[PDB]
Parts: sequence; C-alpha cells; structure tokens
Amino acid sequence: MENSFKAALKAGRPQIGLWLGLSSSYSAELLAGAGFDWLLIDGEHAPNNVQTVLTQLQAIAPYPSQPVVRPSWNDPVQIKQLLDVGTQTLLVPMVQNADEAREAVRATRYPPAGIRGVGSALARASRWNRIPDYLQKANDQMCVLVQIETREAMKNLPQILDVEGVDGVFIGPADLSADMGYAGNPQHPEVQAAIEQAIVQIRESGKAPGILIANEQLAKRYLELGALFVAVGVDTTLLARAAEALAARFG
Amino acid sequence: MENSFKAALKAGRPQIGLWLGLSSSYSAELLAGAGFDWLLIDGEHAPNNVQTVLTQLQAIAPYPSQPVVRPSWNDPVQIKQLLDVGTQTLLVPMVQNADEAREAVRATRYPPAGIRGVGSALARASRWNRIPDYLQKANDQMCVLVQIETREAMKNLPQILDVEGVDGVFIGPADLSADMGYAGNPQHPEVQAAIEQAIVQIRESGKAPGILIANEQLAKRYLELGALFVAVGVDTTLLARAAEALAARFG
Amino acid sequence: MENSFKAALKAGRPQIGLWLGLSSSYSAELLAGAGFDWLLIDGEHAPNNVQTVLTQLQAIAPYPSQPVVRPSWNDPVQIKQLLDVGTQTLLVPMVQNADEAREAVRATRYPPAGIRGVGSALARASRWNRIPDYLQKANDQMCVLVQIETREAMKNLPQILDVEGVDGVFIGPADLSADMGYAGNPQHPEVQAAIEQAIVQIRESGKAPGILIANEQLAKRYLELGALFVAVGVDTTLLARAAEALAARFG
Amino acid sequence: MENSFKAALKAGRPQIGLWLGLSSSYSAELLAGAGFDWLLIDGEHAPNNVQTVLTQLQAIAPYPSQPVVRPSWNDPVQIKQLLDVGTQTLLVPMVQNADEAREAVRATRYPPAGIRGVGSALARASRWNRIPDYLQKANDQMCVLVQIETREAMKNLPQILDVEGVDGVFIGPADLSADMGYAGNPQHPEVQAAIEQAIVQIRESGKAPGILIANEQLAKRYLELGALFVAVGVDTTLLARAAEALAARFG
Amino acid sequence: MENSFKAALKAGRPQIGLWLGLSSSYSAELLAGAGFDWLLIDGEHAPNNVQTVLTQLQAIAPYPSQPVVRPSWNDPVQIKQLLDVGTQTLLVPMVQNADEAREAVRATRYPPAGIRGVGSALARASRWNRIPDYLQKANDQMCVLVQIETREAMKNLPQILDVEGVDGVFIGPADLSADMGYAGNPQHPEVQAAIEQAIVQIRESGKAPGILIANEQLAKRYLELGALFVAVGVDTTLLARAAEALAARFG
Amino acid sequence: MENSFKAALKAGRPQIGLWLGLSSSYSAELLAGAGFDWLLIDGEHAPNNVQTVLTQLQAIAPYPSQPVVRPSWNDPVQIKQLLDVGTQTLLVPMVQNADEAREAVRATRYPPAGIRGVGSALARASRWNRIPDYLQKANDQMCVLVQIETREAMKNLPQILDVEGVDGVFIGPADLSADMGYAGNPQHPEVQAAIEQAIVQIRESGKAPGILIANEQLAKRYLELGALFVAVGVDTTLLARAAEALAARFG
Ligand SMILES: [Co+2]
Ligand SMILES: [Co+2]
Ligand SMILES: [Co+2]
Ligand SMILES: [Co+2]
Ligand SMILES: [Co+2]
Ligand SMILES: [Co+2]
Repeated sequence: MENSFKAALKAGRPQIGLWLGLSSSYSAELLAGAGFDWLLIDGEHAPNNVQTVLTQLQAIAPYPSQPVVRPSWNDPVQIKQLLDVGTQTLLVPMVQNADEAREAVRATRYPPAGIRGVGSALARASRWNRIPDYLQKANDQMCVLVQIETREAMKNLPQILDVEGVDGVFIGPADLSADMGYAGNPQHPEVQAAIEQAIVQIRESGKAPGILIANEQLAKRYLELGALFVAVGVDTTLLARAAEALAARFG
Repeated sequence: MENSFKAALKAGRPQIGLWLGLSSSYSAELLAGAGFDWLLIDGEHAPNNVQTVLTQLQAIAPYPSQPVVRPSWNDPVQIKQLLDVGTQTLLVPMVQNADEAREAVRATRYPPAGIRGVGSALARASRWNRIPDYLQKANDQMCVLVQIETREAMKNLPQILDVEGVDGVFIGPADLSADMGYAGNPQHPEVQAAIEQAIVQIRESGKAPGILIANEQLAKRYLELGALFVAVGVDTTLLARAAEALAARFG
Repeated sequence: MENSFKAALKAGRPQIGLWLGLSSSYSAELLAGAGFDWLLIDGEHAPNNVQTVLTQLQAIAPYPSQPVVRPSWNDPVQIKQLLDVGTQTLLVPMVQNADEAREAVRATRYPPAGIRGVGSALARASRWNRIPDYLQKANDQMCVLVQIETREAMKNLPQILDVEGVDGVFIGPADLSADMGYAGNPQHPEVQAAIEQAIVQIRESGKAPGILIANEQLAKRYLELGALFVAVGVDTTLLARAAEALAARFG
Repeated sequence: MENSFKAALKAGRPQIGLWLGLSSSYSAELLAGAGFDWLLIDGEHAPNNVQTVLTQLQAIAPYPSQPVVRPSWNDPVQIKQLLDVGTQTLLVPMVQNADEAREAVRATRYPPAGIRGVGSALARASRWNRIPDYLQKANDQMCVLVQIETREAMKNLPQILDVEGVDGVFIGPADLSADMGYAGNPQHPEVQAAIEQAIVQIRESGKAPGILIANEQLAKRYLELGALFVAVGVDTTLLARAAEALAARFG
Repeated sequence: MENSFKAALKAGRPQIGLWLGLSSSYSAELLAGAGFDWLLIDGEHAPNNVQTVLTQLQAIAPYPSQPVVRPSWNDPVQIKQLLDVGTQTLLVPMVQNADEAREAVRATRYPPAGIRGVGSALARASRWNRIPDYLQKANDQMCVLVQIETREAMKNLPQILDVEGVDGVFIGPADLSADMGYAGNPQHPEVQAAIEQAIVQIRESGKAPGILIANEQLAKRYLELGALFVAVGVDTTLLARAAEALAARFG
Repeated sequence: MENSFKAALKAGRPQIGLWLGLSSSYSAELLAGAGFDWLLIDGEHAPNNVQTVLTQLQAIAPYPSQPVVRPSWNDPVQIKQLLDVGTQTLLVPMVQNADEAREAVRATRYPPAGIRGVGSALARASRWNRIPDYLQKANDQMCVLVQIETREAMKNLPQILDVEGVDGVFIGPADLSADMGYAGNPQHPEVQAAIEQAIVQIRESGKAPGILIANEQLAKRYLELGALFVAVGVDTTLLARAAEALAARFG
C-alpha cells in the first residue's frame, strides 16, 4: 500500500501524466498500458462517481501507472468515500486559502491527525482488512494535491504551502486565465508570468508543482522550470483530434 | 448550440411539457417522439444522477423536444457537472429569495458573469471543443428557471423577478399547498389564488411562468392566464394509470 | 415455489396479462402493481438478456402478478440460464412441430424427464439451495407455453397438442398474418378464422390457448372462445399512445 | 406500508442484523433469505448511491428481513431522495447534538412536522400514488436512528434522546474508540464502559439502542444489557473470512 | 427511415469509416462528430451486445455519420434483435458461400422476402409504431454487407455476388491472410493480389467492395480500385497509439 | 502472457480453486485476495456474460489467483469472444466425445491449428496490440479443460484423453449423478466409483483431472487419487451458509 507517486514527488522525480475523462474502465485499462507515470480520474468535469472511480482503479491496478483522483469539490464526505474504495492520491479543486487546504488534508487522515471516518471492514482501501495494521499505516501513504485556480488562491499561496500534508500544488491555467480576465486562454504574458512564478514558489517551498497543459512546448518549459506532476494530454482530446485528422486525410 | 426553448419563452410561445421520472434512456427516446415541446429530466424526485441525465440527453438529442433538467438542489457543483454533460436549461428547486436565484444564475455562467468552472476539453457541452468559441457563446444560451414552493418564496417573488438571468419562475402546487397548510392538495381556493396571482406577476415582469399540473382543465386555465412552460403530465403516472385502467376493463 | 400461473391455467381460470418491452426493473415494478394476473418479460423483441430478466423478476416478486419469460428462441442453453435465475413459465417462440415442442419441454426438466443442467448452489431458482428438495420439486412447477406462428405450425397443431408438458399454445397474430400473406395485419377474415379455430381446438384438447391482442373487443371474443392467457396490452404502446394523445390535446 | 422494524423496536423486541457492503442487488437477495431481522444498506462506507439502494430494496422486498439505509451523511437532500425510492428506516451518521438529530427527523417528515419535499407521483415510496392517503400516513412510519461516534456526541446524548422522532441511537465502536484515543480498537475498558453506559442511558429513556459488533460474545453482552438493534456481522467480512479459511485448509 | 449509407453505395459514392471497439455510448458520440461517413459498431471482436449497440445507435443518431453493426456471427436470431433496436446496415462475418449470403439477406426481410420476425410495437426500429407503414417500407432500407475471410469464400465469390440483397462484400485482410498461411500479416504479395482482385471483381458486378485497413497508402490504393466502404482506422488503435506516442515524447 | 495455471497442471502441481457465481467485479476482487490458486468465473450457471467476465478479469488481474472461465456451452462464437477479452483457460461444459473436445480446442487456436477469428487490435487479449508477436504466441498459452457429465462422456473418455490440446478433464458430480439416475446427489457408491475411476484414468494419461466438491473430506480423497484442479467451494454457498449460521446463533 506504499504510495509510489507520493514517494516520487518527494524525491523530485518528475511524473508525466494523462487526464482521463472517458469515464470508462475499459479505456482506462487501455491507457494504463501506454507508459504514463500517472493517470488522473476526473470526478469534477467528467461523468464519474465513486462507483466508476472504483472500476477504473481496478482496471489500472496491475499496471505501473499510478492513479490520482479528482473529487468534484473539497468535500469531506466525497473524499471519505473515495479513500474507502482505495484512492490514495487526491487532486482537490478550488482550494482558495490555507484553511481549505487544511480541511482537505484532515479529510484524508484518521484521528487525531484528521477526521477520516472508520469503515475498514467494508473497504477496498484495507483490502477488506487484509492489510495488517492498516489504520496505523494509512495516513502516511495519503498524498494531497491542491488546485489553485484564482487570483485569491495565488495571493494565499505562501500560506497554503505552509500547510503540513499539502504535498503538491496544481495550477489550472484555464480557470486561472478565466479568473484573470483572459477567458480561459492561458497564452497571455500576464498569465504565463503568474504560472511561472507559482511553479517556482511551490518548488522553493519543498513541495511539488503540477499542471495540465496540452501544448507540448509549454509542458516542456514547465518541466524545465521545476514542475513535478505534469499532465501532458487528455484522453478525450487525443481521441477526438486523431479521429478528425484521420477523416480529414480522406476528405 | 442555440437554446430554442429559451428563445421560445422569450418570444412568448407557450411550451407544453412532459415530466420524466422513469430514469431510463430507452423510455426517454420513446417519449421524445410523442410531440412535446419540452421534457423535464427529474434529478430531484426520480433516481437520476449526472450519468443517467447524460444518457437521456443523448437519447432525446435528435428529436424536436427540448430537454430541461432539474438538479436535486441549488448546488453549484451539481449544476457545473450537469452543464458539462450538455445541459442548457435548468429547473432549480426551492429557490426562496433573490440571493438564491442569483447563485443559481451565476453557477451557469463563466467568469466574470459567474463562477462556472472551465473544463471544455472534457465536456459534451462544447462537443469536446468542436464548437468554436464555445466559452464566449455558452453564457447566452443558458436558461435558468427557478422554483418557488413556499410562502416565503412567494413573498420574495418581486425581488426574485428582478434577478437578471432568471428567465422563468416555476410554481410547484403540491409543495406550495403543503407549505400553506393544505397537505399537497392544490385544489383549495387560497392555493389557486396564490398560483394565479404568481403567474400574473411573473408574466407582467416580462418573464416566463411555469407549472406542472396533471389536471388538464387546470392546465388550460393556467395557459389561458399566461403561463409559458406548462408540464401537463408525468411519465410514471401516464403509464401506471393506463395500465390500471386496462386491467380493470377485464376484471 | 408453487407455480400459481400454471395452476390457474390447469383450473381453467383465465389470466389477463400485460407485455413488458421497456426492459427496465423500475417500470416492471410499477406495472407489477397495476392489477394484471401475468406479465410477459420479452427476451425476443425487446432489449433484454438473462441479467435484465433477473432484475425484473426481483422487482415483480413481492406482487401478485406472475412473470412469464419469452426467450429469443427455443434454445436449450438460453432456457437453462433463464430457469436458473428463477424463471418458471416460458413462452417459447417459433415452435413449428411436435419435435420442437418436445425439445422445449425437455429443456426445462431435470433428467431423466429432460436435459436441464444442474447448478442449484449457484441459482436463484433454488434460492441458493434453501428450497428443500428443490431438485425433486422443480420439474412439476415448470410451465411451458409454445408459440405457433406459421401455417406450418398450424398444420402440426394436433401433434403439438399431444406433447406432454406443453401446458399452453400461444398464437402470435402479427407473425401468423405475415406468414399467411397479409403481412402483418391480422384483420382479415382468413387470419381471424385461423386464430379462432386454433383457440377452439387448443381448448378442446384440455390445454390453454393464449394470445396477445391490443384490441379489447377482439380480446373479449378470444376469451369467449376459451382463451386462457390473454395479454391485452404492451407497456411501450400504452406509454407512447397516452403521451401522444396528451400532447395532441394541447395542440 | 407499516414499518414493522419500527414497531418491533417500540415493543422492545430485539432485532438481529447484518451489514451489507457488497453493493449488489444479487447478494442482497441471497442474504435477505438468511434469517436476519434487518439488513443495513450502507451508503456511507460502501460504493452505493440512491440507484443501487433502490435495486437492493427491490431485491429484499418479498423477504421478512427489513431494510435500513445509511446515507453518506446527515443531508436533507440525500435523505429526501432515499425516502422517495421507498426508504422508511434511516441510520444517520455523525449526529453530534440535538440540533443535528432534529434536522435528521425533520428531513423525513412532510410539513408542518418537517421539510420533506413532495414528489409522490414519481416515487416508489407511494407506489406511484397507489397507496391511498400516502401523504397523511407517511410520517408515522418513518423510523430515524442516529449514530453517536464521538466524545462530543456522548456528552450531548441526554439532549439527543429528548428529540421527538429519534427512535433509536446507534453506537459505532470503531469511530468512538478512534475519537477516544484507541485507534478504532474498541477492546479497551474505557471504551467498553462508555458503550455500556450509553446503551443503558438510551434504553432508560424509552428509546432503542443499537450497535454493530462482529465479536459474537460482545454482541451477546450488549443484547443482555438491553440493546435492541444489533448488527452481528458484515457481508464482506463473512465472505472474505470464510474464503480465506477454506483456502488455508488446503494450503 | 431512408438508409443513406445504402443509397451512397448504390450511387457509387465512396464512404470513409471508423471502427468502434471501445463499446461505449460516450466515446461513440465523441467519434460521431469527427467527420466520418460511417461508423462500425463491432459486436464480434469488441465487448458489445444488443443493449450496448442500442445505446451507441442512440448516441450517434443526431450526427451525419451512419452506423453499421457487425453481429458476432451470421445468426438470424441475433440479426432479428439488432434490427429491432434500429440497425439498418449489417456487416455479417464469415460468409463462406451463396447459401450463407442468402440466409443473411433473408434474416433481414419480412415475409415473404425473408424470415424476419414481427415485433414493431416493441421496437425502436418502427419508433414504437410511429413510422407509417413501417412493415411495408422496412425491407428496402436494409443494407446487407457480407465478409469474405477465407480461400473458400474467395472461390465462391462469383456466386455470392449473384445473391440478390447482398449490397456489399467486405474483405477482412487479417482473417484472410491467416487462412492463406501468412498468419495474420497481410503484407505479402499473394494476399494483396487476392484482396485487390476481389475488390475489382466485386465492383465489376455492380456491388460495393469494402475493407478495413489502417495503412493510409493501402487504403487509397483500394479506393483507386473501386472500393466503396473503406474503414481507415480503429478507435482503440487511434487512442492507444496517440497515448503511447505522447508518453514517449516526454521520456 | 504466460499461462501459469496451465504450466502448474503440466508440472503436476495441484491447484486449489473457488467457484465464482456472484457475478460481480467487486466480490471477485475481494475473493482474489483470499489465497486460492484459481477462480472459476461461471458463465453457464451464473448470470454472467462476456462483459461481466471482462470486468471480473480486470478485477482479479493484479492478484496471484488465476482466472478460469466457463462458457455457457461449447460454442466457438462465445469462445472467440471470451478469448478476445483476455480469457486463456476455459472450462467447457457438456463435452460428450472426442469430436466435441477437438472442436473446443480448435475454437481457441488461430489457423492453421484452429478456427479462432482474428481481431487483435480490438482486444484486451493482445493488450490492444502491445504484446509483441501476440498472434504467434497465443496458441501455446491457451488451456482447454473439458467437462464430462454423462455416462456417454465417461464411455468416450479414452478417446477424449487422446485429443491433443485437451489439457484437463473435469468431472461434474451433480450432472453426472443426475444422468446416472441418482439425481442429483453424488453420494452413492456407484457415482463415487465412476468419479474416482475417471480421476485415476485421466491422470494416468498424463492430463489433469479436475472437479468441484464442497465436501472437504471428498476433496482430499480426490487429491490423493491425482486430481490437479480441485475447486473446494462456491462463493454463493460460502456466503449463504455463513450468514444463515450467524443468524441462527442469535436465535
Ligand atoms: Co480547474
Ligand atoms: Co416541488
Ligand atoms: Co411473434
Ligand atoms: Co461510524
Ligand atoms: Co475478420
Ligand atoms: Co455441470
């Protein structure tokens, strides 16, 4: 039950990822064999729920690619349910300040370190109580990544970075650009400056910066700067764009 | 991606609807061909979720009948997820005051006009980014309908009607009658008076009144008065009552 | 595990039925409360399989209406599977002769009386081996109804009626009329004559005649002639026609 | 629609239960025939949602075992949806004080006694309006059980017990032991003392104490003391432990 | 209910296609917007059944791309079921001779022209009896494409082309190459010769040649020779290879 | 893609197994961690299909227990489909003679050794063409186990054992006892004699004997005689009996 993605971030090994919005355990398996370090199961902007997350985790399990799950919001109840089906790495949307970051962290940790409700017998998390001493080992293998997506969140970043248990900070360029006045198009100097400055500040605090970016040159730039969990594409886009290009070649 | 139901309400063309509680993409298609102007996919009182809404939207898509979705509550997160699978017309339950109406409207609109989170690449809403300039066109095709179901909501109606982006106000007679002391039976003079007065006030403000009513004479009365989105039956009731009547004719 | 539908036919008590093509456990429960004696789960012309039959049987179980299941064909493998999930009354399509009727009966009976494969520990049919002496009691509670749908089958009817274990013979007017050249409209004197002559002959042999007929006058005419399992409507039709009628009443 | 579990608790008849985390309508039916007085469908720590609850209720319906449902939290919206698919007995997690207990009770009751939204036509709860006078009978057959799982909740127990409509109080030993410093292992004298004292206080107030405990001697002790709804095992554990023991006997 | 794919082949307009093996209604919709003339829902080599074909047909329906469905074999029972859920164009595997081609055609046609069973009230195919004179118009809109996959089938090609109702003949290079001893690599002169000779001969007879070929140079070569339904890629391949390429570009 | 179950049988290492009839990917994972050498996914007597087999194979994949799948019959079309979703070991029911055993073997092998249809780009079996030289390596990793279930099959056992590619012969005691007139109780000396004589004869030929037997004393007796794949319990039975025992201990 060692969290190898978390260990890698801690060791400063960059992790290359793919976003999964196809919401299917079948395509999840197909993509789990494609050579990515991590896969993001999106519960926020794709039609997933706890049950489809579970089946995608089962599909991915025997592959080297590590799963990360994004809940629909920073919700303790939804976090608890995701952890019980076996989620160990969470990407939490719209974290605006240190208090919200702390709530995310505590949602993942058993008392006294947190408020995670106990339900080990029922849960894939402990493999239905086959993992010995699960309750005592579980906290240290939880990896909490928080998303900063607004000017307010950027302003609060130093404080968010001071929250123990925050292992990484993810920047969402589309949401950030929208908040900043550029309508979801991050290719504006003011937006890139903010992103670059955040990546540096995060890495300087001893924590992992992350980002999703489909432009491969921008992705390489962010990696060169020091980002440690970079998603470089989205399943739905890869499929749609490859199919459209193919049809176009025949008229 | 033009919202034709919204255009019709704006133009004062009455829209006749059917309520869908069967929670099935198969019966949704069957009913999409029956000649209604709109169909209500009920996420509140029928066993639907974002995923079943998605499949019902897919089933209805090639038909002229327009889909409207009712979330379980006035919840920004649930609203965001519904919009991403392609929902453009929402019927929001238990809207009690202008602040709640405004939250519903802003949940549907991209910044700065609202707080809708961006996730276009992943979403059926933009047809996975095939709709050009989706981010810029999306706000104007969202149609927000709010439900008033209590005496408190009736008292606040003038203020609710002043909220920009509120395109229509739906009256739920059963909930209203319950709140007023008549136990969900709207056939009491005090309740009909309130309903009639609301329909008039709504239409006089330049907005669309709506209602669900299974009694066909009452429905015609409300249409005569000026209601613009009137649901005249419920799938489950049509099926149950037709089946029971049939069995009764044979003993 | 007494088959009450089977006992009713044997006692000459007419059974009024509804056809289920909505392929949903939810609408099946709704319809199970409507007052029919029997309900036909259609695995031939509706998108059902062994698994959806199972969920529909579970939904119907606490109600008085008795389930009957139609396999896609007279296939002993499919029959075995349907029996294991708890089917006790089968309506077998396209039975052309006495050998085929015999094959249907034998598919439902444990050796030596038939070729039904044994798997009671696994099966809802024995309630996972809770039903005492299941193996010894099962054969006698199976009820086999065979469909005659062609001129060939009509010619072989006397031999088919001589087959032990054939409890009922069902006439399918649409298929029969199509085979007879009146495709597929059964309102022609020569089709009605064939139908009515078969009903009389079936009942004369001491077996139960059955038919599906949405016209209530014809249904009563068939009952007068001795028909004992008469399906008088179809769920999809009831819903589609009620919905269309409603929408039309509002323009 | 009489709630027989509720009547039994009121009459002081102890009810022996099994916890269902397998989240399957198929295993639910299998277990519904095993002789338990009640079955707990766990929406909190197992991968269930309103839809899977519905199918499990349908599976259990014809059996004598009574269903109890645990929502993911004390959420009025989720409670409403569960009640509409037919839930009449709720086990509500993390109830910390009298105000929270009162919110749980009011979520289950139609106005004026509560805030339950009306949606009878659509709901299995009224059997799609076949239950006559459902709106007037529904409140009295709702049974609300609240979970106390923290030292804070224990402190507030006398006040929680004074809340009308609270029919029972369930103690979760694992969560309680975690809150008390013993890491989810309830076998510590301080924890057993607290549990024993709560069971007595609950029963002395005229209300039903409940608990889940897999140790059969502890369960018998709690029953001897006066507990009235005792779950004595969990489906997932029974299966896992029986399978592991079996494999071990062969090496 | 005009079959536009069928009309295009008859008019000599080449149709460019994509194979769908992802077995999902969600990715089917995504791909339906990509610009292909046709989409192949594979019931033979992908985990589809009648029910998933149905949901994929619903998803594709509002788009210009036309669905074609491949049953698992030339089985008249499976064909009947696929036709009832609305399939109008079938790609039938392993057709070895003219008798088997005739059997495929006849499975799709109502008597007297075939043996298709009647069940229009139940079926999406007639839109639940909304399509006027469905029974009279259906036969002419069925489009039957047969696969030749062995040396035996190649030998019988002239007789197969003489079968009325065979609208197209599809060559499966992998299966053919395997039968020819080059298992299963079709890049050998003798396989290419057999393929190209068949395409010429099929087109010469006035029927449509088809093929699946992921190599775009070969695809254009087959088009030059007169092939009229050419599938130029497979969804699972497009996704797997794009994902693998992306991951490799980042090390 | 080495078949380790197949290698174990060939090396004379007995494999202890559990039968899976719960038809759930969730309980399959739970049971995959219980310590059995193999797990039987039953497509004959449990409500599984190609799609639920797929999800169960995905769930079991990361565990040491090896899956074996039982098709509903010796059907080459069903076998092809199960092989494409990744099945490598098949337990084929009702194999009566050497021709039928040969047909089973040939259904699993690519030409020229068999008639297995080619579709690797689409199939989990090749991991969507990631497995290098899949077509060349697949045949040798297929493991075919045939069930002898009748006196006829027992008579033909010597010829069946002479069939190349038959790796194992499984005796089904319930079906065999039913065929022998002891329906379906296998505790009679003449049934036990037939069973034990077959086990000895199978092993003598250098092939693996198999059997399902819930009685642990009999299971050890069969192992002593040389049986090499012995299923020692059934999931549904384990769960039902443990639950019933528990409930009874509490009255
Ligand atoms: Co974002
Ligand atoms: Co309401
Ligand atoms: Co028929
Ligand atoms: Co608890
Ligand atoms: Co092929
Ligand atoms: Co057997």
